Amino acid sequence: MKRTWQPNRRKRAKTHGFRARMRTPGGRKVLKRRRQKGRWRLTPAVRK
Amino acid sequence: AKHPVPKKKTSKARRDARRSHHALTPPTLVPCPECKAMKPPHTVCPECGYYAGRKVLEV
Amino acid sequence: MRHLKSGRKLNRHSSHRLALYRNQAKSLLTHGRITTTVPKAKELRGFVDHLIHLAKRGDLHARRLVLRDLQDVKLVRKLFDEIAPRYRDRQGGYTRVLKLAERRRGDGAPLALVELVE
Amino acid sequence: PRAKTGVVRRRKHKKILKLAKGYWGLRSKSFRKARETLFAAGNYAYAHRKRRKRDFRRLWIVRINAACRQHGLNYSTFIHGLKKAGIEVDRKNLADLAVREPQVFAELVERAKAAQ
Amino acid sequence: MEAKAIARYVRISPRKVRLVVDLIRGKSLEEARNILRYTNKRGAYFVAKVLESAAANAVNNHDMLEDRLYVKAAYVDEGPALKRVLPRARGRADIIKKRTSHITVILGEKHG
RNA sequence: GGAUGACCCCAGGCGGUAGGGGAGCGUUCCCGAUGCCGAUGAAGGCCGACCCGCGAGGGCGGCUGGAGGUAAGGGAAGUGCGAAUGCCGGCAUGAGUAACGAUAAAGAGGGUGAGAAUCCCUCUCGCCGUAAGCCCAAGGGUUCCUACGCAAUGGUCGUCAG
RNA sequence: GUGGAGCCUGGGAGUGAGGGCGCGAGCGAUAACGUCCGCGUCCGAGCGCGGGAACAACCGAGACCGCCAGCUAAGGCCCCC
RNA sequence: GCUGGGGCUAGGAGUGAAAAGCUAACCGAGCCCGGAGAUAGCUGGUUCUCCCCGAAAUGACUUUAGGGUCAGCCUCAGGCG
RNA sequence: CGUGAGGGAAAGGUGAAAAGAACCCCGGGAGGGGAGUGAAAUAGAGCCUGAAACCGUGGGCUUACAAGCAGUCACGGCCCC
RNA sequence: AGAUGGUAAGGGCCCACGGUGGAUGCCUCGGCACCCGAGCCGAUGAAGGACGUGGCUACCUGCGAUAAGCCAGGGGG
Ligand SMILES: [Mg+2]
Ligand SMILES: [Mg+2]
Ligand SMILES: [Mg+2]
Ligand SMILES: [Mg+2]
Ligand SMILES: [Mg+2]
Ligand SMILES: [Mg+2]
Ligand SMILES: [Mg+2]
Ligand SMILES: [Mg+2]
Ligand SMILES: [Mg+2]
Ligand SMILES: [Mg+2]
Ligand SMILES: [Mg+2]
Ligand SMILES: [Mg+2]
Ligand SMILES: [Mg+2]
Ligand SMILES: [Mg+2]
Ligand SMILES: [Mg+2]
Ligand SMILES: [Mg+2]
Ligand SMILES: [Mg+2]
Ligand SMILES: [Mg+2]
Ligand SMILES: [Mg+2]
Ligand SMILES: [Mg+2]
Ligand SMILES: [Mg+2]
Ligand SMILES: [Mg+2]
Ligand SMILES: [Mg+2]
Ligand SMILES: [Mg+2]
Ligand SMILES: [Mg+2]
Ligand SMILES: [Mg+2]
Ligand SMILES: [Mg+2]
Ligand SMILES: [Mg+2]
Ligand SMILES: [Mg+2]
Ligand SMILES: [Mg+2]
Ligand SMILES: [Mg+2]
Ligand SMILES: [Mg+2]
Ligand SMILES: [Mg+2]
Ligand SMILES: [Mg+2]
Ligand SMILES: [Mg+2]
Ligand SMILES: [Mg+2]
Ligand SMILES: [Mg+2]
Ligand SMILES: [Mg+2]
Ligand SMILES: [Mg+2]
Ligand SMILES: [Mg+2]
Ligand SMILES: [Mg+2]
Ligand SMILES: [Mg+2]
Ligand SMILES: [Mg+2]
Ligand SMILES: [Mg+2]
Ligand SMILES: [Mg+2]
Ligand SMILES: [Mg+2]
Ligand SMILES: [Mg+2]
Ligand SMILES: [Mg+2]
Ligand SMILES: [Mg+2]
Ligand SMILES: [Mg+2]
Ligand SMILES: [Mg+2]
Ligand SMILES: [Mg+2]
Ligand SMILES: [Mg+2]
Ligand SMILES: [Mg+2]
Ligand SMILES: [Mg+2]
Ligand SMILES: [Mg+2]
Ligand SMILES: [Mg+2]
Ligand SMILES: [Mg+2]
Ligand SMILES: [Mg+2]
Ligand SMILES: [Mg+2]
Ligand SMILES: [Mg+2]
Ligand SMILES: [Mg+2]
Ligand SMILES: [Mg+2]
Ligand SMILES: [Mg+2]
Ligand SMILES: [Mg+2]
Ligand SMILES: [Mg+2]
Ligand SMILES: [Mg+2]
Ligand SMILES: [Mg+2]
Ligand SMILES: [Mg+2]
Ligand SMILES: [Mg+2]
Ligand SMILES: [Mg+2]
Ligand SMILES: [Mg+2]
Ligand SMILES: [Mg+2]
Ligand SMILES: [Mg+2]
Ligand SMILES: [Mg+2]
Ligand SMILES: [Mg+2]
Ligand SMILES: [Mg+2]
Ligand SMILES: [Mg+2]
Ligand SMILES: [Mg+2]
Ligand SMILES: [Mg+2]
Ligand SMILES: [Mg+2]
Ligand SMILES: [Mg+2]
Ligand SMILES: [Mg+2]
Ligand SMILES: [Mg+2]
Ligand SMILES: [Mg+2]
Ligand SMILES: [Mg+2]
Ligand SMILES: [Mg+2]
Ligand SMILES: [Mg+2]
Ligand SMILES: [Mg+2]
Ligand SMILES: [Mg+2]
Ligand SMILES: [Mg+2]
Ligand SMILES: [Mg+2]
Ligand SMILES: [Mg+2]
Ligand SMILES: [Mg+2]
Ligand SMILES: [Mg+2]
Ligand SMILES: [Mg+2]
Ligand SMILES: [Mg+2]
Ligand SMILES: [Mg+2]
Ligand SMILES: [Mg+2]
Ligand SMILES: [Mg+2]
Ligand SMILES: [Mg+2]
Ligand SMILES: [Mg+2]
Ligand SMILES: [Mg+2]
Ligand SMILES: [Mg+2]
Ligand SMILES: [Mg+2]
Ligand SMILES: [Mg+2]
Ligand SMILES: [Mg+2]
Ligand SMILES: [Mg+2]
Ligand SMILES: [Mg+2]
Ligand SMILES: [Mg+2]
Ligand SMILES: [Mg+2]
Ligand SMILES: [Mg+2]
Ligand SMILES: [Mg+2]
Ligand SMILES: [Mg+2]
Ligand SMILES: [Mg+2]
Ligand SMILES: [Mg+2]
Ligand SMILES: [Mg+2]
Ligand SMILES: [Mg+2]
Ligand SMILES: [Mg+2]
Ligand SMILES: [Mg+2]
Ligand SMILES: [Mg+2]
Ligand SMILES: [Mg+2]
Ligand SMILES: [Mg+2]
Ligand SMILES: [Mg+2]
Ligand SMILES: [Mg+2]
Ligand SMILES: [Mg+2]
Ligand SMILES: [Mg+2]
Ligand SMILES: [Mg+2]
Ligand SMILES: [Mg+2]
Ligand SMILES: [Mg+2]
Ligand SMILES: [Mg+2]
Ligand SMILES: [Mg+2]
Ligand SMILES: [Mg+2]
Ligand SMILES: [Mg+2]
Ligand SMILES: [Mg+2]
Ligand SMILES: [Mg+2]
Ligand SMILES: [Mg+2]
Ligand SMILES: [Mg+2]
Ligand SMILES: [Mg+2]
Ligand SMILES: [Mg+2]
Ligand SMILES: [Mg+2]
Ligand SMILES: [Mg+2]
Ligand SMILES: [Mg+2]
Ligand SMILES: [Mg+2]
Ligand SMILES: [Mg+2]
Ligand SMILES: [Mg+2]
Ligand SMILES: [Mg+2]
Ligand SMILES: [Mg+2]
Ligand SMILES: [Mg+2]
Ligand SMILES: [Mg+2]
Ligand SMILES: [Mg+2]
Ligand SMILES: [Mg+2]
Ligand SMILES: [Mg+2]
Ligand SMILES: [Mg+2]
Ligand SMILES: [Mg+2]
Ligand SMILES: [Mg+2]
Ligand SMILES: [Mg+2]
Ligand SMILES: [Mg+2]
Ligand SMILES: [Mg+2]
Ligand SMILES: [Mg+2]
Ligand SMILES: [Mg+2]
Ligand SMILES: [Mg+2]
Ligand SMILES: [Mg+2]
Ligand SMILES: [Mg+2]
Ligand SMILES: [Mg+2]
Ligand SMILES: [Mg+2]
Ligand SMILES: [Mg+2]
Ligand SMILES: [Mg+2]
Ligand SMILES: [Mg+2]
Ligand SMILES: [Mg+2]
Ligand SMILES: [Mg+2]
Ligand SMILES: [Mg+2]
Ligand SMILES: [Mg+2]
Ligand SMILES: [Mg+2]
Ligand SMILES: [Mg+2]
Ligand SMILES: [Mg+2]
Ligand SMILES: [Mg+2]
Ligand SMILES: [Mg+2]
Ligand SMILES: [Mg+2]
Ligand SMILES: [Mg+2]
Ligand SMILES: [Mg+2]
Ligand SMILES: [Mg+2]
Ligand SMILES: [Mg+2]
Ligand SMILES: [Mg+2]
Ligand SMILES: [Mg+2]
Ligand SMILES: [Mg+2]
Ligand SMILES: [Mg+2]
Ligand SMILES: [Mg+2]
Ligand SMILES: [Mg+2]
Ligand SMILES: [Mg+2]
Ligand SMILES: [Mg+2]
Ligand SMILES: [Mg+2]
Ligand SMILES: [Mg+2]
Ligand SMILES: [Mg+2]
Ligand SMILES: [Mg+2]
Ligand SMILES: [Mg+2]
Ligand SMILES: [Mg+2]
Ligand SMILES: [Mg+2]
Ligand SMILES: [Zn+2]
Repeated sequence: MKRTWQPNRRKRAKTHGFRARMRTPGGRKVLKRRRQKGRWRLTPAVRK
Repeated sequence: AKHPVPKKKTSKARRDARRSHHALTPPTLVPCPECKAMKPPHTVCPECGYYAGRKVLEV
Repeated sequence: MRHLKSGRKLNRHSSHRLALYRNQAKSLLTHGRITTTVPKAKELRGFVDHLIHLAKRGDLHARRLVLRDLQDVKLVRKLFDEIAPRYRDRQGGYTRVLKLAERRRGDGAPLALVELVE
Repeated sequence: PRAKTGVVRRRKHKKILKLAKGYWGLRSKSFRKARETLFAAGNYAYAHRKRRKRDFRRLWIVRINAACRQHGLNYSTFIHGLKKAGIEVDRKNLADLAVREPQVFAELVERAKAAQ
Repeated sequence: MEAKAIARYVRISPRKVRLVVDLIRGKSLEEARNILRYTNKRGAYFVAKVLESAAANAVNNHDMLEDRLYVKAAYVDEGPALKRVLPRARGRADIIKKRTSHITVILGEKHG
């Protein structure tokens, strides 16, 4: 049957993207937290 | 059914006892009257190609 | 049980089994000698002997009968004109089966050759 | 500082497993099972050290009895005579006499009949 | 004098090959060759190679005579197992052990 | 008894769960140590039917190992495991057992190759055909084409392959 | 009456589900391997030893270690024994 | 009526032709991280050796009754004798 | 691994020195046997030490009329010192 | 009529030697604690990144189309 993951490049970028995170105080804290942890990717990689 | 399951681990003795019937029987072979090579009986000899006196097959 | 029952099943349904025999017949009559599994081989003898025996008749009826299984006019021409004649004085037994010594690698199947007799 | 297990536990298990040589299956190969088997073994040895003394005395008595009835009395009567005679040779030696030195045993029997 | 060959890390399960090995232990090189040739087992292929390599070692390196060689000793040891995943129902994942053999053949000389 | 813990003599006590008390063994570390043991072999490992200790243990001997170890007397603790449906790892049992993923289906001949039911070619047979054919868009991201390969991936095989 | 008696002052507890049996009662049905008290006992903790065929609490008896020595206890002495 | 694409509404909140249904395969109150080693009068588990002693499962009170405080019973030190 | 916030591993050691095994032999290869290096190669790269569970080969004793928590006590047979 | 042996398909105990596996000892390129030193960066575009950059270059490091580097001072030999 239809499962839960239904890939969409637009949806992905608009939801979890860098610009989306910078718009919101909570999203900026995500970027802060991940940078401090030393994540190689602050934001879900996606192709456009 | 209700999923039967082994109640106790089989001992090394009991596992090996089961396998007391597992030994291979060696292949039964006979000499080919033409080339004296060893081959299973009632088969065309795979070495010279002879069976029942005559050449039957190209080896 | 299986009491006094004749005929292998060879793990095929009715129409597949028929095809199997018909195809093996075409191949045997074509090359004079083929290699199969022992069971297929032992079962092919009767099927082909009958076809040969009908070619020995020669008439139109026999030709159209054999044509039901062999289906190929040229192959049947070969049957009547070149194969059948050399068995004019032979009373059945137009085929022989001899077993090979080596089994198939991939499944251990014992093999045998089936050939038309001299 | 830190005192990790290190060498100690292996050595302790090794001690037990050695004591368990000859045992069946895991009872000689698995520490846990060996230790359990050894508990039983230790109690048996203690208890059977105690019963060995019973076991032999019982055997001696059976043997003395056989030797007595050859001379027309039973063990009970024989021992009572010996008591009245004041012959304090124990049942270990009495049984030995009965087999090895029948003439001496025959003599002792007479003494026992007489003391009656 | 003895000659040995080992085939290490053979991708076959020990319990299987040993069946084949057991057939040739103690036998003459010639009989061992004939047996393996008509033994309907995958293992026959591997055991035969070790046999033949050991025979070569005997003749070429150890000054032993081919016409006198017999299988003095043979055995199979377990090598490291290749662990692989077998997917089952209801999201459960099992582990298949694709096992491995170390095959050893030791040849001696049958005098007299 | 002798002089006090030397050892001897006589006598009595000495089942034991919760629990109280006492005396010891071993582990890591510090002073002892600018020392001492050590390649004529450290620690660790594997044996021992030997010695000492009630015991925990401590010696000694042989093999392994190949660079550390550490006394008498004291000091300090991440100090002793058999169980926690404990944790991590390794390996067993079930077992050569169930299974190898739609019952659309196969057979032969000829190539290749160390090796072929499984790769290539040919003939015969079967299945789909509002599809199991073709063309887009999502998504996937070199999977495309050719050469050279078969350890692993492929539920078998493999010379073939996403 | 010198005993792992007793008293006094302190340190540390554990226990605060008991159970069977005997005797004396209540409850129950002059029932329960029942329930609730009293006196004692044993098991608990003596599932260590002998007897009771086997069997925590019935009979015998309180196991520091060793002995191929002796006497007994309950219970036994036709064979198993 | 079904359906693609683009959007909006969420945790005591959303959405619901109402089943406490659904809100990323467990929703009578989502998930992640944090408070956090919450708390657990409950269950489990608790590691070397030898030596001496050695209980209790009762009473009173207890939102107490399978938990406690005091007493009783065990042990150690000093004192009395 | 998770849409995401977020969760989050495993995995060190040849030898003094690569001197990391020319060349030959069996093999398609892998692997091995000689040769060679080294104080040492069961230090050979799947490399220091190399315990245990687990699997196997060889040898000693033993087992197909026997009743079991697998031991213990006694005696006898065989094998070894 | 009597009695007593060798059998091992296989199993068990012990011994030897292996395989597997990676405990233990030794080791330390790492970590932990305390103490002391030191303490802001950014529109002159930071922190942190993307894509690039080598004769042959997967990754890491370095660097930025002047790209494992350009200029000058100092050190060093
Ligand atoms: Mg459906
Ligand atoms: Mg649908
Ligand atoms: Mg996903
Ligand atoms: Mg998923
Ligand atoms: Mg959709
Ligand atoms: Mg899109
Ligand atoms: Mg969208
Ligand atoms: Mg965005
Ligand atoms: Mg701000
Ligand atoms: Mg955000
Ligand atoms: Mg990541
Ligand atoms: Mg990065
Ligand atoms: Mg993000
Ligand atoms: Mg059903
Ligand atoms: Mg089982
Ligand atoms: Mg078992
Ligand atoms: Mg077991
Ligand atoms: Mg079983
Ligand atoms: Mg075995
Ligand atoms: Mg012939
Ligand atoms: Mg039927
Ligand atoms: Mg018939
Ligand atoms: Mg039939
Ligand atoms: Mg038919
Ligand atoms: Mg078939
Ligand atoms: Mg079938
Ligand atoms: Mg049909
Ligand atoms: Mg028809
Ligand atoms: Mg031809
Ligand atoms: Mg037809
Ligand atoms: Mg055949
Ligand atoms: Mg064959
Ligand atoms: Mg195959
Ligand atoms: Mg055959
Ligand atoms: Mg520990
Ligand atoms: Mg043992
Ligand atoms: Mg034994
Ligand atoms: Mg004991
Ligand atoms: Mg005793
Ligand atoms: Mg005695
Ligand atoms: Mg006695
Ligand atoms: Mg008397
Ligand atoms: Mg007397
Ligand atoms: Mg005599
Ligand atoms: Mg096999
Ligand atoms: Mg075996
Ligand atoms: Mg065979
Ligand atoms: Mg040769
Ligand atoms: Mg499945
Ligand atoms: Mg699924
Ligand atoms: Mg398993
Ligand atoms: Mg497995
Ligand atoms: Mg394996
Ligand atoms: Mg005394
Ligand atoms: Mg005392
Ligand atoms: Mg006493
Ligand atoms: Mg005591
Ligand atoms: Mg210790
Ligand atoms: Mg000091
Ligand atoms: Mg020093
Ligand atoms: Mg010196
Ligand atoms: Mg040495
Ligand atoms: Mg140390
Ligand atoms: Mg030490
Ligand atoms: Mg000792
Ligand atoms: Mg010792
Ligand atoms: Mg020593
Ligand atoms: Mg040593
Ligand atoms: Mg040495
Ligand atoms: Mg040094
Ligand atoms: Mg402490
Ligand atoms: Mg600790
Ligand atoms: Mg414990
Ligand atoms: Mg379970
Ligand atoms: Mg269970
Ligand atoms: Mg747990
Ligand atoms: Mg554990
Ligand atoms: Mg596990
Ligand atoms: Mg089977
Ligand atoms: Mg079964
Ligand atoms: Mg079955
Ligand atoms: Mg099946
Ligand atoms: Mg399938
Ligand atoms: Mg399946
Ligand atoms: Mg199928
Ligand atoms: Mg089918
Ligand atoms: Mg072909
Ligand atoms: Mg060619
Ligand atoms: Mg060819
Ligand atoms: Mg193939
Ligand atoms: Mg092939
Ligand atoms: Mg073909
Ligand atoms: Mg197929
Ligand atoms: Mg149709
Ligand atoms: Mg149509
Ligand atoms: Mg249709
Ligand atoms: Mg696209
Ligand atoms: Mg993908
Ligand atoms: Mg081209
Ligand atoms: Mg492959
Ligand atoms: Mg392959
Ligand atoms: Mg292959
Ligand atoms: Mg390759
Ligand atoms: Mg495969
Ligand atoms: Mg598959
Ligand atoms: Mg190709
Ligand atoms: Mg392709
Ligand atoms: Mg008094
Ligand atoms: Mg007292
Ligand atoms: Mg008292
Ligand atoms: Mg007091
Ligand atoms: Mg007190
Ligand atoms: Mg205290
Ligand atoms: Mg309490
Ligand atoms: Mg209470
Ligand atoms: Mg109470
Ligand atoms: Mg009560
Ligand atoms: Mg009461
Ligand atoms: Mg009481
Ligand atoms: Mg009772
Ligand atoms: Mg009375
Ligand atoms: Mg009454
Ligand atoms: Mg009553
Ligand atoms: Mg009553
Ligand atoms: Mg009472
Ligand atoms: Mg209790
Ligand atoms: Mg009792
Ligand atoms: Mg008492
Ligand atoms: Mg009982
Ligand atoms: Mg009793
Ligand atoms: Mg009794
Ligand atoms: Mg008496
Ligand atoms: Mg009496
Ligand atoms: Mg009487
Ligand atoms: Mg009697
Ligand atoms: Mg719409
Ligand atoms: Mg829509
Ligand atoms: Mg959308
Ligand atoms: Mg909520
Ligand atoms: Mg919340
Ligand atoms: Mg609401
Ligand atoms: Mg989720
Ligand atoms: Mg859901
Ligand atoms: Mg709630
Ligand atoms: Mg959910
Ligand atoms: Mg947070
Ligand atoms: Mg708090
Ligand atoms: Mg609370
Ligand atoms: Mg006492
Ligand atoms: Mg009370
Ligand atoms: Mg009461
Ligand atoms: Mg109140
Ligand atoms: Mg209550
Ligand atoms: Mg409570
Ligand atoms: Mg109190
Ligand atoms: Mg006092
Ligand atoms: Mg006093
Ligand atoms: Mg995912
Ligand atoms: Mg992802
Ligand atoms: Mg290593
Ligand atoms: Mg080195
Ligand atoms: Mg080095
Ligand atoms: Mg070659
Ligand atoms: Mg060659
Ligand atoms: Mg090839
Ligand atoms: Mg090579
Ligand atoms: Mg080599
Ligand atoms: Mg040399
Ligand atoms: Mg040298
Ligand atoms: Mg030396
Ligand atoms: Mg070598
Ligand atoms: Mg070595
Ligand atoms: Mg070594
Ligand atoms: Mg070494
Ligand atoms: Mg070293
Ligand atoms: Mg090693
Ligand atoms: Mg190893
Ligand atoms: Mg080992
Ligand atoms: Mg053996
Ligand atoms: Mg009988
Ligand atoms: Mg017998
Ligand atoms: Mg028996
Ligand atoms: Mg029993
Ligand atoms: Mg016995
Ligand atoms: Mg006796
Ligand atoms: Mg006999
Ligand atoms: Mg045997
Ligand atoms: Mg056998
Ligand atoms: Mg080993
Ligand atoms: Mg290893
Ligand atoms: Mg150290
Ligand atoms: Mg440091
Ligand atoms: Mg400052
Ligand atoms: Mg930057
Ligand atoms: Mg770079
Ligand atoms: Mg410059
Ligand atoms: Mg410069
Ligand atoms: Mg300069
Ligand atoms: Zn021939």
